[PDB]
Parts: sequence; C-alpha cells; structure tokens
Amino acid sequence: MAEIKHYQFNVVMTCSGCSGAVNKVLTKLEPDVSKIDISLEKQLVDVYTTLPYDFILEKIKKTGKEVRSGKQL
Amino acid sequence: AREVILAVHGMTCSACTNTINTQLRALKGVTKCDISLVTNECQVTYDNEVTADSIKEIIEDCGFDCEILRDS
Ligand SMILES: [Cu+]
Repeated sequence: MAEIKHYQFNVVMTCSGCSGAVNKVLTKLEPDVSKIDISLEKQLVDVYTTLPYDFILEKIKKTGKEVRSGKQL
Repeated sequence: AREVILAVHGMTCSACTNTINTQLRALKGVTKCDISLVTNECQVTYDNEVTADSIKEIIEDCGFDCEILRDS
C-alpha cells in the first residue's frame, strides 16, 4: 500500500477549456496524486498516483468527455 | 418541476458547454437545461430526486467552479 503507479489516458479534447477542466477535476486529488500533465496535440493525459485506477476512469466519466483509450505503465 | 440557476465561471466558448446539457438531460428528473455564454448563467429545470448541493458537486466534477445564483 502507498506505492505510486503510472496511468495514461487518450481523451477527445477540443478546447484549452477542456484540458483546463480536466486539470480542475484532478486538482481535487493532489493529496494522493503526485504529478498531472496534459498533451492536447497527443490528445493524452498523464497521471502518477496511489489512488485506484477505476476511480480516475469514473472521475473522467463525470468530467463527461469521450475516451479513446486508457492504460497502466 | 422546481428550478435552479448557477454561475458557471468556466463557460467562454461553445464546444465545452453541451457536456453539461448532454449529462443533465440524461438524469431521470431533468425537464430542461439552458445556458448563457457571456453572463456564464446556467438555468436548469427539474422535477425531483436531487439537491442544488448535489448539482454543485456534479457540475464541479464537470470541471467548473459553480456557485448557486438562485434556487429559482
Ligand atoms: Cu470549448
């Protein structure tokens, strides 16, 4: 318990107001998320955390944007 | 129906906004969902089975900032 895992999601994103919404949702999780980094051109989001993977998929699903892929590294 | 209206300060462009209406009009009590793009007002109309406090956590989990402008 408490070992950091790495996750990467490819997500459909039009605006800088889309990545700025994703950043605002994920900011709530920094007490257990150690890095958040978004690449709009690559259409992807990088996460490093001890939180469970399906809880991030479900916070993305509440953000409401469509997901091209999700994986662990 | 009752009604609620909220200041959604992240509303600026068009393509972000329908992610609100698409989700809210899928909820089994929502009757209508309007928005205003310069004044950042979002104006939702609904029957029963949810609170303005629950709505604030949904719309803040949409990645906005909202404060409840009126419960009417
Ligand atoms: Cu947008």
